[PDB]
Amino acid sequence: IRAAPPPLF
Amino acid sequence: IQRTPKIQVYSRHPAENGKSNFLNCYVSGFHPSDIEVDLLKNGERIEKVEHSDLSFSKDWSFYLLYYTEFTPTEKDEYACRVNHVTLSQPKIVKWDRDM
Amino acid sequence: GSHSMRYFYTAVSRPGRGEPRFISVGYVDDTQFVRFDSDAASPREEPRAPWIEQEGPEYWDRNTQICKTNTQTDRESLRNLRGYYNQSEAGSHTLQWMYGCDVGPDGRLLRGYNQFAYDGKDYIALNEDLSSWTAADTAAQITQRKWEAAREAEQLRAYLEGTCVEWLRRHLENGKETLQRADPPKTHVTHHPISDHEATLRCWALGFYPAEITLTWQRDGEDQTQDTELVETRPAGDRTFQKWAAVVVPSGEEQRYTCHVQHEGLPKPLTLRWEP
Repeated sequence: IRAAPPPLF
Repeated sequence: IQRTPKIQVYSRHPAENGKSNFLNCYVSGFHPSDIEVDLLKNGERIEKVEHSDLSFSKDWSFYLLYYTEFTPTEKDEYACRVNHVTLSQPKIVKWDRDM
Repeated sequence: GSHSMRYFYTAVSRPGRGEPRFISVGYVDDTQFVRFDSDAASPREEPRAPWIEQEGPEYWDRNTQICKTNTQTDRESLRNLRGYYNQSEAGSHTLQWMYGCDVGPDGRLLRGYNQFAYDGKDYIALNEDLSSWTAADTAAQITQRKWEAAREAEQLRAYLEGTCVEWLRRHLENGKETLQRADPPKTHVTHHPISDHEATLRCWALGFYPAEITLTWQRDGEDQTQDTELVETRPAGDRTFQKWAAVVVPSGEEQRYTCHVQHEGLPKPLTLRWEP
């Protein structure tokens, strides 16, 4: 499974 | 900030006139990702051409395989024509069955 | 052997032509297994290898939702990034993400990766410790400070040590007929006269998997590094790869030259000569 999206830059 | 495409044109299997094969144009080492690639038979655009999904190498440069079924002959000439922001005019690389 | 699972993300802005395109692909070793494209008629995580198709609806839906959320985060972060570099809203920009895990023969974590580039240049990377960050410039330092405040490294470490390795091991078992099969190169040397006094000897490796290979020419047993033309390893389109190395040799000297091939699929390295 993919990782969660990172926080906003 | 921009990296120009490397281009290889070649077949999936060693070429044998009259036998069906795949014609490949591999573009790689380029940035940005926007690129146009045509495969040519006797100077004309081949209509049915597919390509791989956009991915990139460890150095972040992009690569794509463009391909089509073809049956090479003695006299039919094949080539890959590439345009990219780094190029002032399209680059044409002719297929050479020994490369 | 050792194995890897890697996901690759590319987001590309296109002002005046809609929202940034988001495309992402997943690999195990040199085999692609999924794609997602925001420009697809119906964007969803799609199978790109046969062995992944057995995964249930839950797999497909969860990865689809992840990619949809990531499409939105990448788009907002592209707006942040433009500001970090004082850039106008008029030009196109690229954000790339790679993460994944390497495991040894025994299935254990060798190392994890999580890193980003903006306009083709390294921006920020999780260190090998899976705990601290390296920022390439003062803009990335802004992002680092945010991610440190959010303790984002800790979430990444859990993913890379746990989920990533666990799913890689699963993929390797489901795809064991292909992912755990090395196909050795088929090798031969060709000879191409250039002139009355020189010819090219080209050593070919064809039909091999995985892509990693070493092809070298020696002359009287000395490596010809500076005098060898070595093309980039290229995909054949049938999962396998191709490569050649070529050397320009004085006429009559061909037998002094030997080609040496190493690949995981070979018991021992091969040495070849031109065979007239």
